[PDB]
Amino acid sequence: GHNRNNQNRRFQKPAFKSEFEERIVKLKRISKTTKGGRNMRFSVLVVVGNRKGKIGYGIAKALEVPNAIKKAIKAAHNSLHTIEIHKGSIYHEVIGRSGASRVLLKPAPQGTGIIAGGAIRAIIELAGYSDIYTKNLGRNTPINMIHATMDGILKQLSPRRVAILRNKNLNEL
Amino acid sequence: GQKVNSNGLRFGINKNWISRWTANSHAQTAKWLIEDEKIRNLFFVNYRNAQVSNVEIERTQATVDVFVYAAQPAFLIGSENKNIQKITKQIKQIIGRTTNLDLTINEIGSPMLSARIIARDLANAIEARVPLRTAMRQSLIKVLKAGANGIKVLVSGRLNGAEIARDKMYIEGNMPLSTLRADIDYALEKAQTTYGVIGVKVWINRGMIYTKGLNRTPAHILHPQ
Amino acid sequence: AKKSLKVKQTRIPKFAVRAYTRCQRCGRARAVLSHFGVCRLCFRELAYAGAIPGVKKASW
RNA sequence: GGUACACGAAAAACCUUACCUAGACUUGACAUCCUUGGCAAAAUUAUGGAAACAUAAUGGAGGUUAACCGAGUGACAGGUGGUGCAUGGUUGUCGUCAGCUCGUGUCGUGAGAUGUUGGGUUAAGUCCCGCAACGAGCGCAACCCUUAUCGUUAGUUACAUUGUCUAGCGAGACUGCUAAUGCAAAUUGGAGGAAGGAAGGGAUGACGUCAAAUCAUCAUGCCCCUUAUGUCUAGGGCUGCAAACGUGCUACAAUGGCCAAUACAAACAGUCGCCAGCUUGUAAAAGUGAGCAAAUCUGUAAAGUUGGUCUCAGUUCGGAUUGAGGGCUGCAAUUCGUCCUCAUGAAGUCGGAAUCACUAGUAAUCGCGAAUCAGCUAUGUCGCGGUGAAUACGUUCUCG
RNA sequence: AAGAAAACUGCCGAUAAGGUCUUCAAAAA
Ligand SMILES: [Mg+2]
Ligand SMILES: [Mg+2]
Ligand SMILES: [Mg+2]
Ligand SMILES: [Mg+2]
Ligand SMILES: [Mg+2]
Ligand SMILES: [Mg+2]
Ligand SMILES: [Mg+2]
Ligand SMILES: [Mg+2]
Ligand SMILES: [Mg+2]
Ligand SMILES: [Mg+2]
Ligand SMILES: [Mg+2]
Ligand SMILES: [Mg+2]
Ligand SMILES: [Mg+2]
Ligand SMILES: [Mg+2]
Ligand SMILES: [Mg+2]
Ligand SMILES: [Mg+2]
Ligand SMILES: [Mg+2]
Ligand SMILES: [Mg+2]
Ligand SMILES: [Mg+2]
Ligand SMILES: [Mg+2]
Ligand SMILES: [Mg+2]
Ligand SMILES: [Mg+2]
Ligand SMILES: [Mg+2]
Ligand SMILES: [Zn+2]
Repeated sequence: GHNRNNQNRRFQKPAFKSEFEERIVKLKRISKTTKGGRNMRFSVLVVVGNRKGKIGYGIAKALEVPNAIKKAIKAAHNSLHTIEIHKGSIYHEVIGRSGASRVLLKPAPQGTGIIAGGAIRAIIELAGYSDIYTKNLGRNTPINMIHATMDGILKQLSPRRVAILRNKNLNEL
Repeated sequence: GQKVNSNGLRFGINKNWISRWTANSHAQTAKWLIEDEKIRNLFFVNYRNAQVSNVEIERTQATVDVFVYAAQPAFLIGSENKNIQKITKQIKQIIGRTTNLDLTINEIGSPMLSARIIARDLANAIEARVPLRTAMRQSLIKVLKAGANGIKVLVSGRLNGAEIARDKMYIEGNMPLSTLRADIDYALEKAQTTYGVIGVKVWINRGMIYTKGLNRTPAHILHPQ
Repeated sequence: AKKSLKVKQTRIPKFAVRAYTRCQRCGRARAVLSHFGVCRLCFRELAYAGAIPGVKKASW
């Protein structure tokens, strides 16, 4: 045997264990009403991103946090969109619209950092982007902010594809 | 609503009695009945680190026989058979010196699928401040991997020291409780916490026993592979 | 005041009619089964655990 | 409130008892841990005592201290003391109603929806179809017990008018066959059958609601008391009484009252018990005394049948209340046991507004047995058998 | 053969105050 073991107590609290890269962005507490009582279920809004150009979001509901957590985990794993970065930032200024939520994204010089806050900051970090100017011009619901932010980033046009189509020279004037 | 005790509902049909004796008179029917409760309670409360799953008592006009199944009999046995003699003296004092005691510590097979040590292990985790969700989930997963049917654990009480009492259940599989032919083992334990008392209830399903006999054969006692 | 009543019941009285029967596990005085020396609510735990030989549920 | 009110309590004279008045006690009537010995506690006889308790006695089983008997000793023991709105455990209720959810998937920005809703069939979310749903779990059903017919084993303590009866195993009923119509589940009819379409009854009661009930079964967090909210004993109290309600018993009567004879049960229980027979007694009962540790002995069956009488009345109805004399249990029957005998003979002659239970061996009714128990106006509770009905057209109204 | 078939009405008012209950996913040899 001689499993050694001296000093310390038990299993303390080590943990690590992760991949790709994520972070909880909201944990709401939804409930329905039945014939006596209230069925209460936790809802989580997880943002999954590899910090290199792959990012997805997943919202899930379950009777307990661990369950709903891993549900949203797999959920984002499934719906992952592809993101392209230019010098670490966003290429052109864009306004993302989703319902009554409008998110303004603006290119930033290398150094300013992520000037975002809330759902947008999580998305920008999880996407890979560094320097980014943002302002939330609408509502403060995390799900709609994520919807608006992703819509703005997915409608982005590459400096290459435009001229290709446009029959111009790569990026040349 | 209220449910009939699962062990008590299956007595006389598929499960035998833990104590099998016939007394002389209604005065000796009470002494021989209280004494065994003391003996069984003694075994279970103290000498607990052994995982004693069930102790049966067998008495005749004057001869008392004890059959004790445990998962770790080293603590009963002690250092070169010490604690065993010690425990023997307790039992003799309880029943009386005029009789003959015949302890028969038997090692147990398939320790997992016994509702006593599982409930005891669940109860032990709660006194050690272990988080309830983690403790319950870890015990169930080892139990499910051990190769049995569904297990239902109900842990009602002032959960996590709360001031409002709750109750958490966790079913995992087909546990037909209304069925008599099933081999369902039931046990109950009192986790004594600094904030009060916790009631843990464990229902375990160990297959289907079409046998019309009452035990008459080791149940989880059997040692399979 | 239960244990003292239990102890006094165990002790013999000075008159025969002074002797009553209490439950032997707990100390309940009323609803005691002389057939078993066990009160009605201790009989459930013993009957539901198999400690009492032959005590099975009844169907009629 | 339903889901409290013949409930906890399956037995309040003492005891129980948790209450009051008093007389007494303080690591205590009970327990462990520790320094330390065991060369006792009992019980009983004395005196003082309402009894607790004291002073004196036989000084006590045993086993050398095992258990206990102690000393010393402080941590403490103790609480039916509070909080069931801190709880565990157990239970009522919707309700044995047919529901309550989960996994994966899909839709929706979202709470969420889907499955679980449609059409048929059931007691049933029971099943079959349809179906962005596919499956699963708990519940439902069956497996369990018992009753209804038979086969087999056994024949005493049953039977012995010879195959009852008792208890082990098994067979039997499976919409199994047929007719009708439905895709299919399935519905109805018929056949045979002891039993036909959950053959009757019981155990079995999902997630949950009501912060439903219990700290007074027990256990327990916390708070409170610690020469007193703890302990022992005697007496009282839980049994009151201008009143109101609930649940039952007895009646107001000739479908009956009284007297005599007399036939037919099942189940259960019994050695401080069941008590046969005999003797005494107007009777409750006493004495003698077998038999039975029990299919052996004991625990009277009554309604029912026949005969006599009463002749519609406050009575030969109805038994209350009151007085006296007895019997039993128990130290002890006044507060406050019941039984018998004699004496008396309230109300009541079918009960207002409004309400309860019940669908066959059921309601109604007649006895018998058991539990707790020394004894007990238990007319209560849990059981067993005898006799044994009426009605259901229908869901318009009523409750859920 | 083209039928239908028909509502019907009485009355029916109120319910003291403030109040729990979601602890948490960090995730687990
Ligand atoms: Mg409702
Ligand atoms: Mg007590
Ligand atoms: Mg008594
Ligand atoms: Mg109630
Ligand atoms: Mg008293
Ligand atoms: Mg001596
Ligand atoms: Mg000595
Ligand atoms: Mg409550
Ligand atoms: Mg439904
Ligand atoms: Mg649909
Ligand atoms: Mg369907
Ligand atoms: Mg059933
Ligand atoms: Mg309450
Ligand atoms: Mg208390
Ligand atoms: Mg007294
Ligand atoms: Mg009373
Ligand atoms: Mg004879
Ligand atoms: Mg006679
Ligand atoms: Mg009369
Ligand atoms: Mg009197
Ligand atoms: Mg009916
Ligand atoms: Mg009018
Ligand atoms: Mg007003
Ligand atoms: Zn008891």
